[PDB]
Amino acid sequence: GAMGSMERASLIQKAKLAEQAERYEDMAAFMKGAVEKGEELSCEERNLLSVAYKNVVGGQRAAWRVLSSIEQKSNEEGSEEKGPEVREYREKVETELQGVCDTVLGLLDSHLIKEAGDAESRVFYLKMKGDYYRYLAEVATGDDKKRIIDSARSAYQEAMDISKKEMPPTNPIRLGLALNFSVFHYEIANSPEEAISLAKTTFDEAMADLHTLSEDSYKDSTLIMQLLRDNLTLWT
Amino acid sequence: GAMGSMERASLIQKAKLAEQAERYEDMAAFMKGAVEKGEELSCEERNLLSVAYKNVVGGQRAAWRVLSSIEQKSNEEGSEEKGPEVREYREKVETELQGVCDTVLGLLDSHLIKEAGDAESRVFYLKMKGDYYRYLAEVATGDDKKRIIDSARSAYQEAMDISKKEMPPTNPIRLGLALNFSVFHYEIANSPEEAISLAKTTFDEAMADLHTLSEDSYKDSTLIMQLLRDNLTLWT
Amino acid sequence: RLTSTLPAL
Amino acid sequence: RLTSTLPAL
Ligand SMILES: [Mg+2]
Ligand SMILES: [Mg+2]
Ligand SMILES: [Mg+2]
Ligand SMILES: [Mg+2]
Ligand SMILES: [Mg+2]
Ligand SMILES: [Mg+2]
Repeated sequence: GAMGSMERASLIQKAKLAEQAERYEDMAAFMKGAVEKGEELSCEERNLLSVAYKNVVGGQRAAWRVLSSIEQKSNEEGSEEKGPEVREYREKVETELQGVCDTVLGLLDSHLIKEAGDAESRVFYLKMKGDYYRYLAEVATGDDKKRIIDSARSAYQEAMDISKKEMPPTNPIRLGLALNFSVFHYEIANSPEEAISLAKTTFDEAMADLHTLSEDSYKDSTLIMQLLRDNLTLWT
Repeated sequence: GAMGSMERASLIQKAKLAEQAERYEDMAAFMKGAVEKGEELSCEERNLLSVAYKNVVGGQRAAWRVLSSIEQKSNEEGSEEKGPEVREYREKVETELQGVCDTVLGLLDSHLIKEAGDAESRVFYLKMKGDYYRYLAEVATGDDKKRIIDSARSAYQEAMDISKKEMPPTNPIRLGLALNFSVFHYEIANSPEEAISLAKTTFDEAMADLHTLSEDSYKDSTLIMQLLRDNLTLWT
Repeated sequence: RLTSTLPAL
Repeated sequence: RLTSTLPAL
């Protein structure tokens, strides 16, 4: 890899600089390099990894949606034929997006997840695995779409099982996992009732645990509870 | 080039799609491919070229400024030594920025400018040449900084001479050229009085020519006059 | 796209 | 950076 000659600590330092400069492709390449050093990631380092790739794939998802909308418009009735270009360029962006998802899933599989023993790391990485299979599922149309969806579901489910056994209901990782799994149910699995039930139950159980928290943890947890409520307002 | 096998019209069509998707690196690569077909660019195509590279280099300039600020902070008194990383990464971004500027200048030199006979195209490309030497000058610190500054000045000056002979004072190209040349004077040439004089005279001469314009051209011209006034308010 | 997930851009 | 040039981002 191109980062093989740089010190792990320097890769982490430059990932943080790239974040400040809003250079998220650089940030992701630095954190990929850090992961490939082979040592486990600290909590702060895990969040750098997630932020970097989330911003990269988020730009690609936004672009793919714009191009997909145009492509569907061009396939309507009375729409003038304009050649293969829209499909070609949507396919180009889609392939780049799938490449980023495969890269993240490859890092989790080699070898972040198998080395993660603590609940906070293991749940974090399994949520990530579910997330990036979900982004693959958003663009999937072929014979393996069902298998991609089930890989997202399976990763989210293992993360949920661990989070419910090992973490309090206000834990931000647990909350963010349930938020995203709920959107998986609504958007990918065509199960809006499961999505609503998960979001409501997650919100209610966190509400009842807030009294145990410090002011700073209370702010951390209520921020994500508000996102659960935002989705519930969207959906009901 | 990687775009050598794609039709000119498809490159233009995909540049417009990339703009809608806010994929400006793609947009720039498509327009580079279109330029390298060797035919002159229409007015709309020239503006696609400018928008694409402006957005690419604008991201790099913003990033370079963030990193340069951090680097200067680390070179202050009492600032803890943190190693070569900040300088290295600022240099990485700076080199990528210079590469983009060199690419644009190479397109103008091979062979956009020498084929541009009409005032609207020739002034557009000479302004671009001045702009991208100006972005090189913003990061220049070595023995050729003076020569880089003079290349920006020379290109802007030839563009100004043609624009004053061949275009009305409200022409948006002429106005945008004077706007940018004025900022060159203020920021690069350390000549704020020249900057102010150019912006005021440009504004006043456009004001007196507005009566000749249609409602749509009036809106086009006054939009850029407002930018001249914004700078004057900054500077006085 | 109006649904909220984490991390956010 | 507060000065205005064209094109703008
Ligand atoms: Mg080492
Ligand atoms: Mg393409
Ligand atoms: Mg129901
Ligand atoms: Mg042809
Ligand atoms: Mg570097
Ligand atoms: Mg004076």
